[PDB]
Amino acid sequence: GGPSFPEPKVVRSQGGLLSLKLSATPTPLAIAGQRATLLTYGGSFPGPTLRVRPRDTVRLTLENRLPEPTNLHWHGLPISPKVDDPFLEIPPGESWTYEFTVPKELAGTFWYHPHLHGRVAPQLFAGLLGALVVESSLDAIPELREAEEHLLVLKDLALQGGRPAPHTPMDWMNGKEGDLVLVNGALRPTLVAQKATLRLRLLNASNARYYRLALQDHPLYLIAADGGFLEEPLEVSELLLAPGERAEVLVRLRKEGRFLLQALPYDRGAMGMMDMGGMAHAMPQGPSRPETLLYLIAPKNPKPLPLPKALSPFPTLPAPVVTRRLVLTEDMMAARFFINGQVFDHRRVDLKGQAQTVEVWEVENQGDMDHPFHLHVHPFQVLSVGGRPFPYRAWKDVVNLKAGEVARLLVPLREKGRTVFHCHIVEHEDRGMMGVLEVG
Ligand SMILES: [Cu+2]
Ligand SMILES: [Cu+2]
Repeated sequence: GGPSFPEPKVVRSQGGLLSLKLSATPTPLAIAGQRATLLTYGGSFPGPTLRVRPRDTVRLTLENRLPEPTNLHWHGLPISPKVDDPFLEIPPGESWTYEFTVPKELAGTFWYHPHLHGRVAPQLFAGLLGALVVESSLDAIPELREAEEHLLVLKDLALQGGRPAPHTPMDWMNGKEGDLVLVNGALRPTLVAQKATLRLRLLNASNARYYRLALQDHPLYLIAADGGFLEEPLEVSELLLAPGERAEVLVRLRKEGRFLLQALPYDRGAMGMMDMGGMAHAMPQGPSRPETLLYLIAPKNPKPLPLPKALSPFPTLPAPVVTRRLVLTEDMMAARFFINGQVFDHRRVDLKGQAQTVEVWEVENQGDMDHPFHLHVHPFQVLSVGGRPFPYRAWKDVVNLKAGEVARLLVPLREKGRTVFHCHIVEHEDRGMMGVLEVG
């Protein structure tokens, strides 16, 4: 219908159930004017979008048709770590059925991807990822109902010989970024808007690339973070999305025209090669070059909707019972990454907490790179970074830490069981930067 825009196929719950068999398989596909064989869920890159409502039952059978073992992480879903099991291994040729109920208060954009320790970064870079959208009753208010909605999966790629490029020694240190900077698997698509207000769900599913998002001539109005709505729209001139983060923004198209959505230059502290360089700064890579992500064409004679005056009030959380300190460190040349001086050991429990309590977590980046900290299973509220207040109230599950920054997080502990926390530059996770939390 009308102009086409590349976007993943959507699978929706029906009568309160989303039952779906999803195969993880090598798949030859068309991509950026060539043919490449990626690893995909459901024969597509990105994988299919699962769309559900609160209280729905999800029954996803993952069919491993890969040459190596794999599993799934249900990124951002506050469900049982016995379902969202970071230690599970599904051998090649076997299947596993994940069954869970969507929590009643949940809303926003989530995603799924591999979490088999040691193999995350190659598997995710090869194409294995998809989005999960939880609908909200709030989507029925006129200021959002009549917006034109789209998912934008931000995911870069690099190809060599018609397959995902191999990880190099520098990739294990810096995280791998690709030369093909894609939106929904397409190179610089064009979105011909048919409404003047857009609602864009944004997902950074890249291994390591950061997207400093800016739309030409337009602010963004942030209405949702990783794990739920803000309390009211927040206008920003630009929006930094670290790996694993999601956001939902409203765009209000004022004038006709063609506007670029760009990822503006951002320096995440990646390191370059040789120790010599010209004479200035020798071996930091420096800021990313700007990238055009997509072209946005405004409709004829645009008149946008008013912004909603309110969204979702954020629950007051109880007083915390424990303070934890988690210090991130790195040894760049060995490409090894630590939390409180240790690398991940799946046989080691690093933190022991109580169900139905709130903790404060102080996460300190004592490295020189940005590290985006992710905690499975338990969404958190960011109170402050660097001793200054966070700009909004919303559930998050990834918080970006620049070099030297300390984040203070309010972490309500929900489901019992053993789960993990890790950097979501997934190369760093594979090379050490993960620990184990047990709730009882
Ligand atoms: Cu994730
Ligand atoms: Cu990291």
